[PDB]
Amino acid sequence: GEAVTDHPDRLWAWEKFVYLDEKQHAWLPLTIEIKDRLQLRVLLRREDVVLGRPMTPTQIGPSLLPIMWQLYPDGRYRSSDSSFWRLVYHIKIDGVEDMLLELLPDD
Amino acid sequence: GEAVTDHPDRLWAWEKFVYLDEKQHAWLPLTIEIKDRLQLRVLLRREDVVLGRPMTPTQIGPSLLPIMWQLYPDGRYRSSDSSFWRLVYHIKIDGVEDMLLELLPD
Amino acid sequence: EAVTDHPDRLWAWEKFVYLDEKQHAWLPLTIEIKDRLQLRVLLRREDVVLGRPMTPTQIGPSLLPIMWQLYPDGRYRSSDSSFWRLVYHIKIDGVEDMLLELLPDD
Amino acid sequence: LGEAVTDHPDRLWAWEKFVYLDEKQHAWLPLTIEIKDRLQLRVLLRREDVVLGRPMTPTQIGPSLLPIMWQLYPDGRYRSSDSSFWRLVYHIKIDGVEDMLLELLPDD
Amino acid sequence: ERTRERLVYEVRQKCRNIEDICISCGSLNVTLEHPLFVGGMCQNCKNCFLECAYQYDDDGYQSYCTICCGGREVLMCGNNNCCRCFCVECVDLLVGPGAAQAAIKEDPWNCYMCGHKGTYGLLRRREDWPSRLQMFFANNHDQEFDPPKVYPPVPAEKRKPIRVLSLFDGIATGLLVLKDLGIQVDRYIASEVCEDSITVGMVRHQGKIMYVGDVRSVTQKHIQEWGPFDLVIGGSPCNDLSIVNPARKGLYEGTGRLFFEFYRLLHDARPKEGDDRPFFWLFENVVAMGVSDKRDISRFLESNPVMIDAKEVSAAHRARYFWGNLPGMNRPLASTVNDKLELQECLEHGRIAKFSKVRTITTRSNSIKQGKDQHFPVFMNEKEDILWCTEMERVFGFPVHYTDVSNMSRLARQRLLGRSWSVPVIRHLFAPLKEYFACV
Amino acid sequence: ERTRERLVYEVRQKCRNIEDICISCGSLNVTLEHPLFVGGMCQNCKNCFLECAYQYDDDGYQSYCTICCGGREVLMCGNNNCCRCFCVECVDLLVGPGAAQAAIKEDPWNCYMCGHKGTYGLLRRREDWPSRLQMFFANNHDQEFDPPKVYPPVPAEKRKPIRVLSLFDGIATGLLVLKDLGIQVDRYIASEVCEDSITVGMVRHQGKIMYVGDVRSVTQKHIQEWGPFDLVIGGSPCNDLSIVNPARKGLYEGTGRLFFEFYRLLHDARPKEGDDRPFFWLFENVVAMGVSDKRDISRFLESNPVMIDAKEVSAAHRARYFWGNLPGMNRPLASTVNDKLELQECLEHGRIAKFSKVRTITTRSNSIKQGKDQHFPVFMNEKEDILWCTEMERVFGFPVHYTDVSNMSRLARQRLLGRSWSVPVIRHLFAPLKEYFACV
Ligand SMILES: [Zn+2]
Ligand SMILES: [Zn+2]
Ligand SMILES: [Zn+2]
Ligand SMILES: [Zn+2]
Ligand SMILES: [Zn+2]
Ligand SMILES: [Zn+2]
Repeated sequence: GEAVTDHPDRLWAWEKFVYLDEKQHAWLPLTIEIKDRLQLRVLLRREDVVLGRPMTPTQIGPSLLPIMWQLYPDGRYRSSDSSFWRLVYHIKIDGVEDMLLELLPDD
Repeated sequence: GEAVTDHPDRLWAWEKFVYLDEKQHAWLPLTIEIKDRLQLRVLLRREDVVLGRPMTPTQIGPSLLPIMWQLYPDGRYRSSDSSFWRLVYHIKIDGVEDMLLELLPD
Repeated sequence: EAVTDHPDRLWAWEKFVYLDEKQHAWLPLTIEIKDRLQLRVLLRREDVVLGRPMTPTQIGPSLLPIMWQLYPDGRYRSSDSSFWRLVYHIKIDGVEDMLLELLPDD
Repeated sequence: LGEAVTDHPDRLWAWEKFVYLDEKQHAWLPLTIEIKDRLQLRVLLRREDVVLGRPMTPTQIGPSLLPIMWQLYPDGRYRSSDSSFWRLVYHIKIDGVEDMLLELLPDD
Repeated sequence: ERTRERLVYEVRQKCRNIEDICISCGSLNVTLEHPLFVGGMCQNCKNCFLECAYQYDDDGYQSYCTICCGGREVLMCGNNNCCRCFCVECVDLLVGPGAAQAAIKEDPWNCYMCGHKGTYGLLRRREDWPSRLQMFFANNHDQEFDPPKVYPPVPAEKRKPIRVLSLFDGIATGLLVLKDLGIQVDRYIASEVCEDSITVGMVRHQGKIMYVGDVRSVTQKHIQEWGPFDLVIGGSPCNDLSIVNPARKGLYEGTGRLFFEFYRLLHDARPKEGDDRPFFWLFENVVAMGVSDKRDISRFLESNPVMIDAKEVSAAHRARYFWGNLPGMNRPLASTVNDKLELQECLEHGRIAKFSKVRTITTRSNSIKQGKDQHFPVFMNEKEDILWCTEMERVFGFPVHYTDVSNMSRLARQRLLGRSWSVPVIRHLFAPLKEYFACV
Repeated sequence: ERTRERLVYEVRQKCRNIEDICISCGSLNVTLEHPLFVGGMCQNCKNCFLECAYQYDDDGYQSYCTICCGGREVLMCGNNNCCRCFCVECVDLLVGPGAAQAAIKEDPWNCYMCGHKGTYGLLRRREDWPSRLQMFFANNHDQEFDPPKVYPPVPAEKRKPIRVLSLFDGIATGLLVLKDLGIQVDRYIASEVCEDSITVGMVRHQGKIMYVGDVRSVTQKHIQEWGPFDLVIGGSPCNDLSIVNPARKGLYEGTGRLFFEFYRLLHDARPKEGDDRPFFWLFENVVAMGVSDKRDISRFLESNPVMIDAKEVSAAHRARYFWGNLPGMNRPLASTVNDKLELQECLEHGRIAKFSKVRTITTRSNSIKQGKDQHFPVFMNEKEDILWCTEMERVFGFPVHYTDVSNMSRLARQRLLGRSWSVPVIRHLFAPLKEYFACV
């Protein structure tokens, strides 16, 4: 398992469950796991797939995911809904890159 | 394993990520699997937790899951958004009861 | 015993009751029909208590004439101008019987 | 003596003066009338098959002691068109001739 | 038996005219002309035609042949509202040999009264046959009867209310019509033993009708006690069970004992000689009756009947005889804009009719069903249906919702409406009375 | 049980006040005052009293004891129109030893709510108990929600017809009331599966109601194709087959899956954010329901109910809950000269009543047999008789002969009238709408 320092600076939602990095490379969130009301983590995966027609915020609709992600110091990310997230890790195995982000409690 | 022969009739949203059936038992969504835009799966498990306060739908806020499920005939659960869901399996594991629902295309 | 005492004028004091000029009552007992036309009536002399007088309206319709009067040749003229023929007038056991018959019109 | 008759007529409607036709259009005639008292009167009816003439209206029949229309009320009594009541005394058949008798009833 | 065939053969040989034989039964004694076809009619068949010209089965189709008023085996017309009948013998003898087979084969068949063509072999139809048939019911046995009295009209000032006596009342149609016309009523005494009708009248007319029960118990003392009357009206539906059976009568029985009571009570109620106050009466019976009964009734009442048919001012076939002396009741029957002369104007919303006039109805709902196949007379969503009570009420001229009381089953309403009189006919007869009695 | 006796004995000995114990069950945790008698009341008894204070059995008499809302054996009040209950234990403890037996002896007996006296041992009656009982039904559980938005009056010039959507329609009372008020209607889409009511509406309203069948088949696409709506009204009767059997109703079941469909369709039809057109809704249910269901319904709709009883403006006992946001539906319920507030004004001619209000009529046939011994509520010719349909129609405020359509058996008419809403209540609720939509 390779420990990877590749770190997406900004992720934009081109379609529901589809996010584009500043390099236009697609990231697909696969699963959401809930241990506590303030503990919600989502797994993101890098992929090279055909992008569809763009979807407006209205078309995206309500979703537990935020619409915007932006890099924050100390290995953190600032979401559209003002929440902060932590980078649990980012590894590459068998040519597959997996990144896991977790929600931080508010204060 | 141990299959369960009966299913809850309802799932009302008490709090964010808490659901009470017709007999006031709390089921929680532990994990959600996302295959594609039109395919969603939710894993519900039965836990006996100390309920807090009830919330209005406005205070629950936006969420992927619906606010209310109902057991339509033929073993299909219709949500308040008018979609349809399918029951995959219903089992018991040393007292732990689990349920799975899988969305269907429109 | 034939009797030649033919009454002169008979007036109807009451229905089925006739009074001769001598105030003696005569009671018509039976009326007999021959074939379909001819009419015969039997009169009998008796001494009975006379009731309250009856007017022609009270008497009502009746096959009998209301007045009888003697006519020559042993005949009687009725109220409606018809003629009646005497058949006989006899006395038996102190009771006097008279029989009158209707003559055909011409 | 005379043989009793059980099939009573149902009606006696005046056809001519002194002729009465029952429900089967058979002719009966009143042959004799008996007068017991002012309120007791009896009529004897006999059936003779005769050739009938032209029928008469009540205004042409004229006044008469007998009624214009008898009828067999239930329980075997004959009511007349003047609302009085009559009673059947006997109904017999002698040597092929049938006779009927009707007796008036007091006013109550 | 060969006489009729011989006569037909001779006429077809052009030896005799068809106007000099009795086509119905084949006799050389001709006295009348057939009202429908061209030919002669004998005395014997005149009475039978009078009797059987208006008799219909339970299914609405005719009972007896048209020509000979008899028959053993029959055809039948197909056009609705023309449910006449023809028997095999007449068709073969008169129209031609074998024509009955062709008539049977064709589907639907139009009888000789429908077809635009006026001739079929010997059978030839007349041009004014409706008027001829109407006038044929003016052959009463006796005619010496003089015209009735004409009481001079009373000035409006002296007019006073009316006092009525009704026998076999029904559901009180007379009082309804009298209220409609606008004539004050002081009394209305009714005799009746039907519970449903009594309740309907009691509820509807606010207890204005006095009931005296059975008719076989009324005495002359009661008539004298209940005050002078000014109108005596009687007739069907003869609710009191004075006539034993609806069907066991045949054609003869029941009428005598129905008429006896009316004659008795009328005799009791009539003014005595020397009194000149107005007095009117009325009596009603069906057309299908024996000749002797009609002759006797006319003799004793001393008048001849006037036949009136309700199909001229309503949507039903109903013909009756009316004895009476009301002023000028022989005048022609005319309609007004307020009538409903078609069955399409009596149905509810969303229903389609199949005829122009409703054929017949009886006690049971099966009568309303039509045809030997028992099809219903109304269309609804392309599915046949029977008439509702609210439609029969319009058909007979009553106000709508007139008979909704006392939780009667919806089968008793049909009988109540079927047995009753027709309002537009009775209004025709009562109209002249306004000249003699006060008005609201 | 012994605990309640002990505290009762102590209060008798003047050691405790009767306002410091829960008289119903004896617990010392007092939180409220009893609405009727003088004393305290605890939380559990409060919930049970909310549940069971309006439940009546088949004969029309109360189901559970007045005090403890439970009980095993109960007496019965005698005065008609006061069919209440008292169980032996309560009467024996709170009134005095042996009192229930004495009441059993007497015949007839007036319970403690009729009696002119206000005290019987410890059981004392409050003088303002009617108002207190009315107010006791405003202890809404849990939250108090925000006021609803008031939509500004539209000027008379811009008003436009109304578009309606009805669920579980019945016999179309809403359209009847809207016609009565004088408001123009552009659409009225109805969902229904009962044939009789469908026929009644189709005949009565001249095919203005569009039927779309059952409710479990309607999709979101239909709710868009059928155009924008401006009034969504739902509730009982449960004509569809989503309940079918009351055997599985109990007190909590059966009534939980109609709100599902109503909420789903309402969510679909609601205007989206940014469209500020007027929008209204209304939902209805019985008083006797579970507390949890009421809490959940109020949460999801985000409002509290307003209890309205029709006995104030009609002649029947019918109490319901009404959720909605119509303008000013909490204002006091007043009457008008057009109402008929007593049962003597609803009978036909010649009949005499026995009560002042109809005790309880429901779909069950025996519900008309009111009172003990299953009385028939009408006297006629000194005999007992049941109400006719033409009298129930007046009782419920409908026009006379409204449900006379399509040869229905009178039992079907009775059921139809029993299931329906009350016209004057709905008119009260809808009255304010005239300020927002055009008028005829
Ligand atoms: Zn002949
Ligand atoms: Zn023939
Ligand atoms: Zn024809
Ligand atoms: Zn308690
Ligand atoms: Zn109790
Ligand atoms: Zn009481």
